[PDB]
Amino acid sequence: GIIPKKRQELMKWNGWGYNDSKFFLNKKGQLELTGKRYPLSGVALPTFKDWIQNTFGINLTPPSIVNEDFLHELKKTNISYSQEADDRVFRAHGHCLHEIFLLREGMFERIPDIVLWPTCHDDVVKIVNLACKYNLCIIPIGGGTSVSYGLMCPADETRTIISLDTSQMNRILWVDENNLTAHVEAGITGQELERQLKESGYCTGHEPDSLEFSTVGGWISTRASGMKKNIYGNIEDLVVHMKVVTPRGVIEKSCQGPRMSTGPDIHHFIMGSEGTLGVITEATIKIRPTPEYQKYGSVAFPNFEQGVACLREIAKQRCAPASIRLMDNQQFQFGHALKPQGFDPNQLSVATLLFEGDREKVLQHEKQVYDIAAKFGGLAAGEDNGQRGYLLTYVIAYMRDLGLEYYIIGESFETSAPWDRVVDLCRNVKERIRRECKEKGVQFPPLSTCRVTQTYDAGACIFFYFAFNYRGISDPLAVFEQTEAAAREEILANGGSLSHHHGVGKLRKQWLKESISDVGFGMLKSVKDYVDPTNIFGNRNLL
Amino acid sequence: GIIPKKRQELMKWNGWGYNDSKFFLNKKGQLELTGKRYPLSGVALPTFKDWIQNTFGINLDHKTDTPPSIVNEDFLHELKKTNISYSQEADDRVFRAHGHCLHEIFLLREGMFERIPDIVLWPTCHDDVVKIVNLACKYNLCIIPIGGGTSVSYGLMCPADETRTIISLDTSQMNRILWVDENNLTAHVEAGITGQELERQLKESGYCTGHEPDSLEFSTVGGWISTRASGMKKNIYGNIEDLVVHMKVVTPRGVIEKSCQGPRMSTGPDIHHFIMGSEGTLGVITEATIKIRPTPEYQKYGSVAFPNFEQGVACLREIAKQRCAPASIRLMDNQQFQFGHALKPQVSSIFTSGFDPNQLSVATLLFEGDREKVLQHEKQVYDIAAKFGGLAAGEDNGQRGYLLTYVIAYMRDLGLEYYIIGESFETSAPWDRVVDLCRNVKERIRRECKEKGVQFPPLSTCRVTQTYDAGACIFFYFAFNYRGISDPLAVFEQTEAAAREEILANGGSLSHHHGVGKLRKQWLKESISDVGFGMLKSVKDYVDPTNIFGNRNLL
Ligand SMILES: Cc1cc2nc3c(=O)[nH]c(=O)nc-3n(C[C@H](O)[C@H](O)[C@H](O)COP(=O)(O)OP(=O)(O)OC[C@H]3O[C@@H](n4cnc5c(N)ncnc54)[C@H](O)[C@@H]3O)c2cc1C
Ligand SMILES: Cc1cc2nc3c(=O)[nH]c(=O)nc-3n(C[C@H](O)[C@H](O)[C@H](O)COP(=O)(O)OP(=O)(O)OC[C@H]3O[C@@H](n4cnc5c(N)ncnc54)[C@H](O)[C@@H]3O)c2cc1C
Ligand SMILES: [Cl-]
Ligand SMILES: [Cl-]
Repeated sequence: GIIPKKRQELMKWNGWGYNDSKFFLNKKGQLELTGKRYPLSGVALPTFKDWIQNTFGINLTPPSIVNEDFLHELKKTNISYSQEADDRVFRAHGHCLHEIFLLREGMFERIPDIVLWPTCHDDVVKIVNLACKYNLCIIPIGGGTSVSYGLMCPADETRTIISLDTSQMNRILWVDENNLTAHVEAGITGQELERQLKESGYCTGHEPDSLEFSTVGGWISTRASGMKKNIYGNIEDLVVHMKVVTPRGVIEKSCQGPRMSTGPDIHHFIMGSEGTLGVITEATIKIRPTPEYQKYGSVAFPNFEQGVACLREIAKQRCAPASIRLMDNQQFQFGHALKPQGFDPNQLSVATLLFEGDREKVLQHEKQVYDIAAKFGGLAAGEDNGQRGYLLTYVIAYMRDLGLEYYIIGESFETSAPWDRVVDLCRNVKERIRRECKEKGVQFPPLSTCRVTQTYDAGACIFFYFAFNYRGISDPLAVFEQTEAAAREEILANGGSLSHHHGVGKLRKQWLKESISDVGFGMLKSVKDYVDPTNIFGNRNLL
Repeated sequence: GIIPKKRQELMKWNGWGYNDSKFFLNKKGQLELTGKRYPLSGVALPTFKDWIQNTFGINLDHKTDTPPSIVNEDFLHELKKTNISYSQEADDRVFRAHGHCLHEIFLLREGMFERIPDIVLWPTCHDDVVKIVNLACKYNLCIIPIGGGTSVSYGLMCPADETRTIISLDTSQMNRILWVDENNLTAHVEAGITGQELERQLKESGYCTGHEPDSLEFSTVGGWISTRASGMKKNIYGNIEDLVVHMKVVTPRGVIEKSCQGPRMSTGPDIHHFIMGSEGTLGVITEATIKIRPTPEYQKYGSVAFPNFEQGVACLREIAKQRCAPASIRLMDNQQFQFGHALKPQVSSIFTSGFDPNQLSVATLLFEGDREKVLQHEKQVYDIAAKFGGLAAGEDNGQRGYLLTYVIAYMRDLGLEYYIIGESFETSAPWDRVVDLCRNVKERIRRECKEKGVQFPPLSTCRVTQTYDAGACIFFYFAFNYRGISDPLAVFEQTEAAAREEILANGGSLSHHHGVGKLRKQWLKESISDVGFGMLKSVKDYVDPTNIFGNRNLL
């Protein structure tokens, strides 16, 4: 649960997650996740092979450049550090498909020169002051799970780049049971956070799909969103307090009030700042008693549009359960192919549901939901089919490394949009992808899929998967990366946002000024130029 | 509900609200509000005089030019070409030279302002605002935007040593609903529309915002966004920062707006939060998209009495812990309970003055939404309450407390005719500090007054007015009879500063909703750290580099 210093002992240098977990074919020729870590671990998936085959038409380093008298002064603090190639390479990237290619195939252009491992707030203060004194460049890293190029080192950064690794700065500092808050160190992962809260009878309920590795500091930095936000809030509702070390000095409010009116909220200057302003070291987060009961469910709809209209109605009545998701037909069948052991089934769409709270309330709420669904032609599809798409939630990123071994490339991307744009966006965006792949010479129709993943009063988060069999293609990355950018253009033309939770990093920089206005961009820059005049925090995300 | 241009035709020039609405003594010597505007209007309040006498020690017998307009003639020339409506009349300028602080109100009654705006403009749309801002760059002018003029933090006071021509940029003619989107449940509005007129207009469509601050008859969308306003039913509808989905802001550097109308994004720090709470320092909010909701099918009032205030707080804490706070829940201390009881129709005899009626606190409750849910919910709340000693005090006591809300501000003016000065002030605090903060702040107040030579013990009262997961908003009221005190405004001002210091030392914030204005400037840096303060200043220096927006709030 604590990320160890040498990450490659536990985690894959060249892909997602733990060394001991990959898809392989078992002794019966069926796909299976190796290892003992998950629910799905060791569970044969008899129809997954057949699904992959039908869907995709397949069968089956630079030296360290670091100052000698900086290094000297660092030796004084006994802060742990490393200049080893694997250590720097492990931290030179996140989890974009571009990045995960290179790794396996070539080498990166720039990697950190030196990794540092602070264990507390004061360590981070010292590091930041050394960086000021000796003109060095810092890139913070927590889980390393960025999907937005947020950790890529600018290839023209000629300063020494410090990788400031927050993974040893990872304690629950205090739990305040009267105020239901917990003060934690920013390097704690979501797993280690919940596991510890759970022993006192509390949780945070913040469940991004990367919680095994993503950290509190990361969440704040990227404006992270979790599967159960309908109950617990997204990151900007969970955080009541934070402490940030910048070159200019330390940021922190003096009181733990729940809500204030003392000028523009400075917390909001830091959430989303994507590593560009300083290091978030500590944060206070709301907690909640561990829910009494959990119930899964699912609903089948005659088509995707009926499903969307139902999710709209559920949001309009303000009775979304802990989680509700609507998959289109493709993503359904994906799902249904992964089972252990009326309607037209080619347009048929499926919502999955998660209820949690008092057992009394769950089954009451559940009934209100299926009654609403029934007005749209919804029909209960059973708890097991619901319980699946959610026990399957944390495997999906192991699947990418399995596609790559068979010449399949895919990646996800997401947006949020007002309710009245959701249907046209899904359609036009899934169709632009298909159009671009054919025009770029992809030989097989891509996987082009969407789901509705979060509901809000004023609209929805939409999630896309895109993948294709690249064989016979000259330059597969370029095609892919051109098709993704075209999908983004389709997204923005259909009134969707630049991003709902992934952030901007360096992947989506080119669209920011248009998204937030020129003066908006100027405002961000003006904070940057004040907090960090000498651009110590030089990952160049956002701006 | 639209503010017409010459406000003093309708509103008091020297205090709260409407001309037609003030307290007076009726033909049988009972206090009574004039006019026909409120539910209490024209209703004799037979025990209100007694309560005032018991509480303040007065009889209720003993009662109690402008700077020239300096404006560049060329500016004026270009201003006429735009056909934007304007005034240099002294009463338009003085009306817009203040908000509703005691201190301001007092000068109004007793003297003249040091500095008042030099010209009042009334833009009717966004492009008018762009024009004005451009004219202020060109002619080196200062702009102070005003909506309702209901600020209570000095937010509208013109700094005395501002030497540039000051435009009072009044937004009240900028008041249309531009579209109501029933698909997305949003409404796009001009920022000068009042709470009253917004809700009246949405209601005709079957919708509401449910944003209900006590100043809603006058306060504006732009105002709310500027001050980070909180309304009475936030538990259901959210505070301003939850309600606003979109905004357009004209600043000297250009116009801020996002390019989409999505519910939630991750595109860097959220610039909407750079403008929320900006108190007129950065530019003009011209238009906003706000969430709306179907008009609630059903409302119910209720009330609960508790053995004491502590028990009341523990119950609110539990209700918040179970996440079942209704539309509105407010807990009043014994003094406020007694106050409310004195606002009732039965006429007492002049020869008369298991719960103790002098420690007992009362929670007022509002539930709204679907009949079925309301009712279920109401049960759940009383079931909880009953474990803290709570007894139902009846639907009429709840209804009264909430009907009373919009008249309390007319009592301040009544107080002032009889030598009583009073002012409210608020904070937010974690749960575990609430009971102590209330006990200590009230006791600081009573000690400062006595030390300052106040004769009769002051009214010092609180209520817990909002619940959150992490804490509560606490609202205080403070008043005393100043009669026979030398410099009464000084004694008052210093006692309020002392109370603020007690608040901060008991783990409370600088403000929950009133904001910082010019009144709390000295505490801000400590509140947000120096670097925090520094970031604010850098956005100010970038968006308004010549300080056109010169009201000098916050920084
Ligand atoms: C398989 C997978 C599933 C995912 N699921 C979700 C999801 O459900 N919801 C969601 O929101 N995201 C999701 N993400 C994206 C990602 O996990 C989040 O953006 C997460 O917040 C990043 O946290 P991290 O600790 O891994 O940060 P990192 O990847 O280490 O860094 C993220 C950015 O923040 C900066 N940073 C990191 N720590 C600090 C610090 N303490 N101080 C200052 N800056 C810092 C870095 O410089 C970088 O720019 C997913 C990603 C993957 C690969
Ligand atoms: C009796 C009474 C009850 C109150 N109750 C509450 C309450 O329940 N909740 C609460 O939060 N507040 C309350 N207040 C405080 C006040 O009404 C709120 O702060 C409200 O938001 C102010 O709105 P307004 O339109 O009157 O703004 P104004 O007083 O006109 O201006 C407020 C500030 O915003 C700036 N400003 C105004 N319009 C714009 C604009 N369009 N663009 C940029 N800047 C602008 C002004 O320069 C000023 O600094 C109350 C006040 C009184 C007197
Ligand atoms: Cl994700
Ligand atoms: Cl108020």
